[PDB]
Amino acid sequence: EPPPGVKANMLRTFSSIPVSRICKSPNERARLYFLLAWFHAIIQERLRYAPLGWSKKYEFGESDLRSACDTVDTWLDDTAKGRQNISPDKIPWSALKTLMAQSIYGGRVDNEFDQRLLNTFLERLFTTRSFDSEFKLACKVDGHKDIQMPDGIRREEFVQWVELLPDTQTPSWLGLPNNAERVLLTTQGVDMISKMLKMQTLHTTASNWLHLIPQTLSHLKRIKDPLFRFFEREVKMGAKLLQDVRQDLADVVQVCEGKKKQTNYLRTLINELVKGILPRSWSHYTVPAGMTVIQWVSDFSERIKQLQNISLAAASKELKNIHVCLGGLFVPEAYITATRQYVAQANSWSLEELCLEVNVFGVTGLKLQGATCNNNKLSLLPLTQLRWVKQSVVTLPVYLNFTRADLIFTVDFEIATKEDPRSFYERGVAVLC
Amino acid sequence: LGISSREGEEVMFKTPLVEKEMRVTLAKLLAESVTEVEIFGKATSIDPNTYITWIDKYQAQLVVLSAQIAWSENVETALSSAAPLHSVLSNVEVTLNVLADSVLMEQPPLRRRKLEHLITELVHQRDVTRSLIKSKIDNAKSFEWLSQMRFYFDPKQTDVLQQLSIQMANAKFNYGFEYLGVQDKLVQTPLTDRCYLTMTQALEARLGGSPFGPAGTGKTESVKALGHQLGRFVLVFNCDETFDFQAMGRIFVGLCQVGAWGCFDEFNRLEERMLSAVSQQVQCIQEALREHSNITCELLNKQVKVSPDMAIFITMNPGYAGRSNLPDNLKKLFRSLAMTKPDRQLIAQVMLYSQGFRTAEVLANKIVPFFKLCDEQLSSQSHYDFGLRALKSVLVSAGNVKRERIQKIAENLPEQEILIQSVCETMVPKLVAEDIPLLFSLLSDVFPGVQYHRGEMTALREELKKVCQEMYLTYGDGEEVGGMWVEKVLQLYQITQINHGLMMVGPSGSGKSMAWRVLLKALERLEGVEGVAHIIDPKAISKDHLYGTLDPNTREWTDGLFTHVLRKIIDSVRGELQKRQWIVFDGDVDPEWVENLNSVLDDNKLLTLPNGERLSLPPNVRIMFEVQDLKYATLATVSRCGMVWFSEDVLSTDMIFNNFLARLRSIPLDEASPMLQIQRDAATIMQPYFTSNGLVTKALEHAFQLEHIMDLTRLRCLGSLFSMLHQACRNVAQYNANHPDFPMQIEQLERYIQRYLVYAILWSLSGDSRLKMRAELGEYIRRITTVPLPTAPNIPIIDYEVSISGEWSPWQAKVPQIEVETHKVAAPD
Amino acid sequence: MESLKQIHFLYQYSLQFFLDIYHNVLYENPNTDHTQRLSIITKDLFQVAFNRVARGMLHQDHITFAMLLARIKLPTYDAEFQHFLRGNGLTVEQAEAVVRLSCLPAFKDLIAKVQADEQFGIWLDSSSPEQTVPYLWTPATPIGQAIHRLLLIQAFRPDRLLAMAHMFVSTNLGESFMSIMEQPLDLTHIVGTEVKPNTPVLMCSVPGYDASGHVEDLAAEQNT
Ligand SMILES: Nc1ncnc2c1ncn2[C@@H]1O[C@H](COP(=O)(O)OP(=O)(O)OP(=O)(O)O)[C@@H](O)[C@H]1O
Ligand SMILES: Nc1ncnc2c1ncn2[C@@H]1O[C@H](COP(=O)(O)OP(=O)(O)O)[C@@H](O)[C@H]1O
Repeated sequence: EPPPGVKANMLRTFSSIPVSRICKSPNERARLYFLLAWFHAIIQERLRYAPLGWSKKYEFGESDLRSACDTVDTWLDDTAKGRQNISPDKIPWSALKTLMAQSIYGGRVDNEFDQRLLNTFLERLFTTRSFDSEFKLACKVDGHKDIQMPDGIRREEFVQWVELLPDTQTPSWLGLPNNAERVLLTTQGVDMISKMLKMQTLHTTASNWLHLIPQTLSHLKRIKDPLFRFFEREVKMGAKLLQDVRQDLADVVQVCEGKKKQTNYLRTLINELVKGILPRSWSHYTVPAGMTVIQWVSDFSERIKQLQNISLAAASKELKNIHVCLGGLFVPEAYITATRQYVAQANSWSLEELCLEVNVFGVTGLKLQGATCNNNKLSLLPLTQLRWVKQSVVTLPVYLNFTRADLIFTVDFEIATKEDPRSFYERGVAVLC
Repeated sequence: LGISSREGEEVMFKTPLVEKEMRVTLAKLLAESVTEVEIFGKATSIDPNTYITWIDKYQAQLVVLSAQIAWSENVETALSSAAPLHSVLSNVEVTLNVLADSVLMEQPPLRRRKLEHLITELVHQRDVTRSLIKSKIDNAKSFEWLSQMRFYFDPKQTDVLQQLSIQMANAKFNYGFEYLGVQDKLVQTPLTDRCYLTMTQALEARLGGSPFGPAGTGKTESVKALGHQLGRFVLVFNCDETFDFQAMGRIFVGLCQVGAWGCFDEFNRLEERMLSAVSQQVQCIQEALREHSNITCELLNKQVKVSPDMAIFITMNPGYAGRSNLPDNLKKLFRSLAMTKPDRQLIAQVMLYSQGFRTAEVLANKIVPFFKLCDEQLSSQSHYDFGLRALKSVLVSAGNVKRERIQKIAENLPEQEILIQSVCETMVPKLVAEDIPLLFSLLSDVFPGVQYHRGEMTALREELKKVCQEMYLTYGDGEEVGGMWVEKVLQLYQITQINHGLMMVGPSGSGKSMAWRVLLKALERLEGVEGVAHIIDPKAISKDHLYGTLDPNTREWTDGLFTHVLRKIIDSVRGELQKRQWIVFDGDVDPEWVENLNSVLDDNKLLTLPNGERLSLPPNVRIMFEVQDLKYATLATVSRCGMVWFSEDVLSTDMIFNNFLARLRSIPLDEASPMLQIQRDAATIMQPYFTSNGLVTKALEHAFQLEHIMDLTRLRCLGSLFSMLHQACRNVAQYNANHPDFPMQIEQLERYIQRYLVYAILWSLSGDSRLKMRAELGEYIRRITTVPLPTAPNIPIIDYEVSISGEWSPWQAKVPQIEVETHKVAAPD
Repeated sequence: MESLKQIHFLYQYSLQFFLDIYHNVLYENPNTDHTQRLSIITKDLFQVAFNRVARGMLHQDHITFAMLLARIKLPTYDAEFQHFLRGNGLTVEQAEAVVRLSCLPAFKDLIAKVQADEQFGIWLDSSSPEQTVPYLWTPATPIGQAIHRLLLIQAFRPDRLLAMAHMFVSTNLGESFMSIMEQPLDLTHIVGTEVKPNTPVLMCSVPGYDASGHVEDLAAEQNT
């Protein structure tokens, strides 16, 4: 498997590379190999801290690093064929950076935010400044420490430098703000305990869970405006799904109460309910994978209250003023385009020429994960205003879920001056609904 | 003596074996073409009186290649010496302007294709030059110029195959000079450039390239386009389970012997066995040719010589239901690349300028966000596509509508209405009724004003009137009882002109079979061309039966259903090619057989065989699928073909009632005769019921309020009612035959048929339910009906037979209380 | 070692495995006094058994089985040791974990100590609490101490628990007991040592990593 921590993969990378290849002059090659190796290690650990490290869990295997080594070899060999030294400025930094960001480590990258964050790291590392003795590979920890790039010119020094790395590694080496472990190990430790601790009626079960659901989910009541049509469609879907699921659950209750009715579909539904798994028949709006029936019922209660409020307000048109919950809707991209169309009609611009501005349409419920501020100066959301207008900032995603699986809503926020914008991509910032 | 080009751009040899001949001819022609195009390269202002002649003198691939070579030479020379770069930009801009003005006027055949090709090529060249100029480059050999597809020519090169060379980022290829044909040129977008970069890397590394991502984003198209850009003939194979380890080995043997480019559509259903064996084979050949670069290879336990020009390419669509994972030892042998969003705005801009629209930039910048808005807005149906395929189809529709309007009339033609007319042609049909109010309104907010009203082929309308009256079907013209259905028929006629491949979709009882039948017959009448159809049920036979099978021990491919129908078609011994020939599929969807068609419902309409035999669809052929719903279809299936949504309201209740009455009146049960006479009489009796609300529609709609043991569908129970009323007529016929001197008169037949029809509705509708539900339908029938009914206060209406005298009789008259034999108390029967 | 099968489907081991392990740790012991030989082999059996077991195990449990070897280096502390398996200012989770840890007498005073030790409050926010643990709990040995530190980190900062467990393995078997894994597996040496003929060499790979590329290099290495 890929190893744990940066040091392990760095040592394995040096082991894999034959000494007869890396040793050949110009000496610059050796340093660049180390640089490449270091970068690979960060990637090889960022995957372990998804989704913050990478929104999509791409694989970066042996062949990627092998093609990387071939690319570096080709570039340096053709740069100064026959010489014994290349100046720091004469390395084709931009060329290798492009071949890195687009093909080798970007070939499997699809979401442009990840492709943006690969280019950010490549700009951070592959530069002339790498050959400066004061160059820092990254920040070591929050306590005012930095990993100083080794000043040697041989693997016989770089390998030793890698061995002498500190034991107390944290994700801050990777640019993440040392929080994945706070869940990851926090699970594994408990799992560890369980492992050594492992080394040394259907109807009643369903009825206990289904008795109180009717007291949880309330009951819903049902011209050419771009806003009033979409919300009518959405509340129609809400009422349909509400009646379907509630009828199914009540029929399961009657089965448990003893009024026969044990049909095939009801039998399967009971078998799924007792296990606590979400019935696949009800997956009419995207949810986190493996979500439980209890979480589903809570989300359904909240959605029912949301749609009840929406119907009561719309009946009273006024959908520019009535609040919304992005992500709380079933197809929020439809709502976003509905706002686009409403602004286009209300003042008679064309839709293609519009673009969004945001600040703190009134939409609530969002939360900025990986940053915080109160003046549109993001630093490394009780109410939000959105507007559409014709024609030191960071382009962020906004995902419906808490697993960063579905890009739904792109935003451009303004960062505070003292923060490098690059740090906003290494920190894996985004907004969740 | 020459080459008979399919398109018409013929080729004549310089010395009138074959492969060398065509290569030499194309190479010498290319040398002459570049020697001629350097004039326009250096010309300050280009006169069309020489430019169009130069275009006409040579072929599409040749003229594009010559323009590319000259532009690359000019840019490299300008960088070697921002004055000269601005001069090259001005030259290419002038060429683009004269070409874009030339395309406005009509042109002979085989030329406008070349003009479109050169429009695409020149806008690509201008884009590269402008990007280079803005990010100013002073060094000739900087990477930002080295990384683009550069072309070099040296006439000093004695042998006539190697003068042209292509150079890319750390790469040097030689153009194939194999005859590629016209086809079409793809717009150069950033992701196509990324594909070229990585594919070139892999080819220099003796590997293969593996584009992947959502289906329908130019993976196979990018592969084949780059193959054309290197002069290498591209073979696309329709991979699926039918391909065993020996078949793929034979394919690799052929590839290595000929040195062609092996394009593969979907490495996701070869099964792990024939996937791992292929992994072994590709690793073997890759290592062999790596040794060659610094040879014979053991293909299927046979040493075969292998050319350096061969290559492997693996398209895939990971993430979909009908797909399988891969071994890692295979995946390490292919340089992967993810494609998810080809830049549509630039594509639309270049295509519209290729057609020559006045405001092509504005049309593209409007049409692309229109697609995005509509995709984000409309309901999440199971067959809505708005991806790249829909954009290409609507753009080609816009081009054809421009041509039609020009022929109707020239330089002041409105073009927004053309776009609206194309969108309504190809995008409106797939919509559900609830999605009509949104989409049109969206078109109001992307194209304000420019209101459009559809034409009409009234000749087809009258022919449809004639056949629809012939087949005892009701006919309308847009708003009458027969309006919606015939309107959908004209919609299908419009769609079959574009999408060679189509899906009629909707719930059962919509009229899809009737729709395409009436359209085939009407087109046959209108154009006087035999409209021939072949109906196939996919699941009713095995997939192997559907497509056929290869014996494992010799070359004998037993044809299946679809393959045999095709082989008969392209054989055309009976002049089948001179007939409107349709293959109609009727069943349900399963990827296991659907995605084997993915290479014949797509721009490159062609499927392959395990033997390597290739079958293309002739132009007249159309493929059509009649389907209920699309619950189990990948995005590829939806994107491959156009849609027609036959909602449940395409046939009103009165429509089927009138069809039943017409069939009753016209054709007899045995084929005014006696049977016909009683049929017409009975139709007269029940005429106030088989129409509008009446009683039959009321009962039919009431039937869906009651519980059933199976799914109540309107058309099932209504066919039941029709059949048992046919039996009512047969009963009257038997009664008349029973009295050869006292035939039934109107005063008896009226009572008989009225009571029979009431009983028929009441039973046929509630034909499968519990006793209480049948009683409930009886109560409904009592409430609505006008016929007299039994006066028993508590006997259900279902408990009465209709006497041949036309009088109700309780069933208790037919249940004798008998005493069976003691010999046979409970014996069988 | 045979009880490992409860955790995974790959954790299948034979008696020949242990026979080979003991045969090599005996004949190939790094040493000539009898007591010296016995002490050295007592350490070497643990070391070689851990190495051989965990070179064919996934990383998430490389600590796990290792610590169970430290279960059988114990004088004995079972009564308080088996608590953290029984049960599974401050936060709710920390509060309940601490109250459950208070069942044992040794930490019975924590209810007062955490109230008095403000430096403990600061240590709760330490970046590396395992490296510096306060002792809020009548002799005490290094191993008993390390067990107490494991229990404390479980109660308070379980996020770093896996780290502190390593130190416990160091407290009994050595700091270098685990350091043999953070390196590339020298396939030539292990193949020449442990793999006799008739022993099939299984290379199992987590998805996304191919093992074959290693062995081919070995085939290139040995010129075989
Ligand atoms: N426009 C029409 N006018 C009158 N009768 C019609 C019309 N369209 C269809 N019908 C009748 O409706 C019945 C069902 O239509 P059709 O035979 O076309 O089925 P279909 O399209 O194959 O149905 P399915 O979707 O259930 O597979 C047939 O009796 C057909 O004659
Ligand atoms: N750059 C482009 N401009 C216009 N249309 C394109 C472009 N690239 C691809 N297309 C269209 O996209 C479709 C999908 O091509 P393909 O890669 O074969 O799909 P798949 O391989 O997923 O079946 C083709 O029909 C092609 O016409």
